[PDB]
Amino acid sequence: ELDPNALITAGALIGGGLIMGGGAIGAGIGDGIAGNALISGIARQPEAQGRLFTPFFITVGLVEAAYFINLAFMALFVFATPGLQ
Amino acid sequence: MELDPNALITAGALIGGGLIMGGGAIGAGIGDGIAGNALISGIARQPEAQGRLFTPFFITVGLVEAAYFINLAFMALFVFATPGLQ
Amino acid sequence: ELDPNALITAGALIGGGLIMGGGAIGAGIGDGIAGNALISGIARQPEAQGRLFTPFFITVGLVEAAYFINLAFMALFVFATPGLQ
Amino acid sequence: ELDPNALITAGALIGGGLIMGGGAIGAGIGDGIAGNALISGIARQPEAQGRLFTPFFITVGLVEAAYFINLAFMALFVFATPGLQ
Amino acid sequence: MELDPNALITAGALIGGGLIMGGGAIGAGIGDGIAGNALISGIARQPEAQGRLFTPFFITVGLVEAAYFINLAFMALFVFATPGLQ
Amino acid sequence: ELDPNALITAGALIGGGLIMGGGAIGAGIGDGIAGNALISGIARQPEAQGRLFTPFFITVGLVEAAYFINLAFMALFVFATPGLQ
Amino acid sequence: ELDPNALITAGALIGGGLIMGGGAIGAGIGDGIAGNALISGIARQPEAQGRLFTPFFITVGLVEAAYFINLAFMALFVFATPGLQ
Amino acid sequence: MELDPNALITAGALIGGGLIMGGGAIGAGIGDGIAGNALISGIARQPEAQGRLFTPFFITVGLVEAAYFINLAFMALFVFATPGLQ
Amino acid sequence: ELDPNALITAGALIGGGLIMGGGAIGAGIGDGIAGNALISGIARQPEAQGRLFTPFFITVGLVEAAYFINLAFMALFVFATPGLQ
Ligand SMILES: CCCCCCCCO[C@@H]1O[C@H](CO)[C@@H](O)[C@H](O)[C@H]1O
Ligand SMILES: CCCCCCCCO[C@@H]1O[C@H](CO)[C@@H](O)[C@H](O)[C@H]1O
Ligand SMILES: CCCCCCCCO[C@@H]1O[C@H](CO)[C@@H](O)[C@H](O)[C@H]1O
Ligand SMILES: CCCCCCCCO[C@@H]1O[C@H](CO)[C@@H](O)[C@H](O)[C@H]1O
Ligand SMILES: CCCCCCCCO[C@@H]1O[C@H](CO)[C@@H](O)[C@H](O)[C@H]1O
Ligand SMILES: CCCCCCCCO[C@@H]1O[C@H](CO)[C@@H](O)[C@H](O)[C@H]1O
Ligand SMILES: CCCCCCCCO[C@@H]1O[C@H](CO)[C@@H](O)[C@H](O)[C@H]1O
Ligand SMILES: CCCCCCCCO[C@@H]1O[C@H](CO)[C@@H](O)[C@H](O)[C@H]1O
Ligand SMILES: CCCCCCCCO[C@@H]1O[C@H](CO)[C@@H](O)[C@H](O)[C@H]1O
Repeated sequence: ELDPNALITAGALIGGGLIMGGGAIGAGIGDGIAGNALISGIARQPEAQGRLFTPFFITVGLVEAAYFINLAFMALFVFATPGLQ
Repeated sequence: MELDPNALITAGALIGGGLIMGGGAIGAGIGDGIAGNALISGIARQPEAQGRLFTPFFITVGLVEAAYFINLAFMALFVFATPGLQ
Repeated sequence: ELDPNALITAGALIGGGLIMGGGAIGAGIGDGIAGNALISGIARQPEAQGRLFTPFFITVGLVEAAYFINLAFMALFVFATPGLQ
Repeated sequence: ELDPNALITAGALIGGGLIMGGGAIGAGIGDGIAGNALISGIARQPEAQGRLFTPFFITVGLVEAAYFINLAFMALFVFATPGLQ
Repeated sequence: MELDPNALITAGALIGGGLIMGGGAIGAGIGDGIAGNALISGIARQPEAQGRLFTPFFITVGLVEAAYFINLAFMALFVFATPGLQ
Repeated sequence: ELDPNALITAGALIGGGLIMGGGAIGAGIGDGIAGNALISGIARQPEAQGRLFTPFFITVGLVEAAYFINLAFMALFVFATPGLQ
Repeated sequence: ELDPNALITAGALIGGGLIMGGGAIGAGIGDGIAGNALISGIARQPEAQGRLFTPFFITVGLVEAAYFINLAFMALFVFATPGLQ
Repeated sequence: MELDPNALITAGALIGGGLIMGGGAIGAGIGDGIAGNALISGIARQPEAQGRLFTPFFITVGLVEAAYFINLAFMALFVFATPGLQ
Repeated sequence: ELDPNALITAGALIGGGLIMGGGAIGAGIGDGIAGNALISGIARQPEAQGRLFTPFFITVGLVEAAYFINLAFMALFVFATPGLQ
């Protein structure tokens, strides 16, 4: 006993998992790489501490936009599954 | 037990759409973090730069985001207008 | 012999595993990259220790947010599976 | 109830998604890494802007060639599926 | 031909547990190698550091290993106490 | 209704997608990393601009060889599928 | 003709493959990155050759611990499969 | 509906061969790009080197390519002589 | 029509492919990263060639150990499949 939505919903959960698994790879590594520059810049140029946070937050904003746009589509896949029967 | 052809096709479409956007976010998050790493370091080294660094930064981010959003458009095709649906 | 929730739960477990596998890739590598800058920065200048831990912990907080938001959605997938019949 | 093209088209969509997911990982990260050198190079020496955009655009052209050759084969897989019955 | 519901659920649990630990080791191996890269370089540059480098090194490795072992705990949940088993 | 080649062909398209998805990850990131050195070298040593292109094209040639050998095997998988029935 | 353990065992081999495939990605890249620092440190500071091996082996030990703990769980999955019927 | 055992085995072989070569090209493309990055930078810094840099470059590329071609040989085994075919 | 070993062998081949795909990612990238330090080190100081090959070959030995231990378990999976019926 199966029904079509069992297979569609399984596909939706696997697809949603790929969306969020990739989002976290991009966000964790992209934010780490941005922070690496912030930390090194402050070590090299202490007086710049305050001004380095502006390009840092621009960068984190871009990185997090990918994470949260992915999250929104994961939510679509698993709560409003396109093609559900 | 009941399946139909579109149950399998739609499951494949969702998995494929998920691969498209999972890979898009890996490329966008890491590419934008690497571009921003250089912006931050460049401003730390040459604070007077700033102005001349944001043009190359925006060109780089534009290229990275183009991959993200072209992928997003094809994810949308896969899941809202699946090619090969029966 | 199968039933619809057997296939849905299998998809939920694979999807939850993708979510946490990607979370740990982003957290382990992003935290390592942040820490690389902290360690290098302190090596270059021992008196900067305090001032470097602040951007380090901001970076780690961002990286860990990805990890734990993913963990929450893994828990949703496997304990309150969206689409279970 | 299934037919052979249902399984073939499912495989084509998964395969097309792998092609484009890998294309974007290579394009986003390769373009980011190229741009990192462009930005750093201009920071070090503002008068080098023109001369650095030339190798940058050569690099981006190579990276984008991978992306768009992959995109063409994704289109082959999902619109003119090889092996469709 | 005989399957039962738990055959499918347990196969999904094992694949999911494998993803959890495969990703955990990718993050732990590369994160710990990157942390150690800085420890090694820092000692090459400032051999008298040593002492002051091991505290940031251990904090970094502790964070990386926390991801590895939290993942391991959920792999164990997935395969020894599978949620949703019938 | 299925037939054996439906499953074989689905496998071939997924395998071909893995081959090209991995090829583009390797090519986009490898070419970006090669170009990063080209751009930085020209920034550091402008007079070397012309001579840096020789090791650059050797490197890109190696990277692209992996991409195109993969492409050839993807073509084999999906147009001349080994094991087709 | 299938039986439940055929599907469980297939899942166990795929899960074991993911465990060891991820372990080798982490170990090969983590050890390479550790060795990069060892080689560069010796190039920069020849007299330090002997003392750099201590932090190097600490680092490799951590990296290999992930590899071999993964190996042990792969062995569990494929030789003492949890949930086997 | 008709399947036979080799349809499933051959589908697994093709997916497995694809993983082998997808991973081979990831390792070869990025490893060769990283090796070449050092060759290019080394020649930028020490143009008179050149000669002494190509031996370590070729040893490194030889190691990277060995992984690529050993993988290729096993992909060929998987898909042209599948172990376990019935 | 199927039999249990058809599904087990399919899982073994996918699992063996994961093992070798991950082995080559770790070996190619880890060896490239080691070699990057060797090449840079010799560029900086040609007389250090001999002394840099020693840590290079230690690093490569570690990286290759991951590759070949994985290769051995791939061979176990596909030639002496654990759980074959
Ligand atoms: C939706 C796309 C948003 C991209 C980020 C843009 C944020 C604003 O970027 C601005 O650009 C200026 C150049 O005129 C810089 O000098 C400023 O520091 C910066 O705030
Ligand atoms: C969630 C994980 C956080 C771990 C925090 C461990 C405590 C680190 O604490 C740090 O110790 C330094 C001395 O080494 C001080 O100079 C810093 O100000 C302090 O933040
Ligand atoms: C879950 C996200 C955790 C990270 C949020 C951290 C926000 C920190 O905010 C920052 O604090 C700095 C302290 O010096 C200031 O210099 C900056 O101006 C300020 O933006
Ligand atoms: C396909 C994406 C290409 C984007 C190109 C954007 C235009 C960049 O144009 C660049 O502007 C520089 C000044 O900032 C000039 O010095 C360079 O010569 C010029 O190429
Ligand atoms: C799709 C591939 C796009 C990249 C192809 C770029 C080929 C550029 O070719 C290069 O042009 C340089 C310009 O200074 C010259 O210095 C080099 O000698 C020449 O090889
Ligand atoms: C199980 C966790 C093991 C983590 C590695 C710890 C190995 C011992 O680490 C020791 O720490 C000292 C600080 O007191 C350093 O000065 C020594 O060089 C080091 O041997
Ligand atoms: C099939 C394997 C091809 C590997 C690339 C080799 C390309 C030729 O490499 C040559 O090696 C010389 C050393 O004698 C270098 O000095 C030259 O710059 C280079 O052209
Ligand atoms: C398993 C792959 C190992 C390849 C080893 C190739 C031989 C490299 O041999 C190296 O040659 C150098 C000169 O270039 C010598 O200075 C080194 O001492 C020597 O180890
Ligand atoms: C399969 C694993 C291969 C790598 C094992 C290499 C062990 C080398 O051992 C090292 O040899 C060095 C030579 O200078 C010494 O300086 C170190 O003290 C010693 O620990």
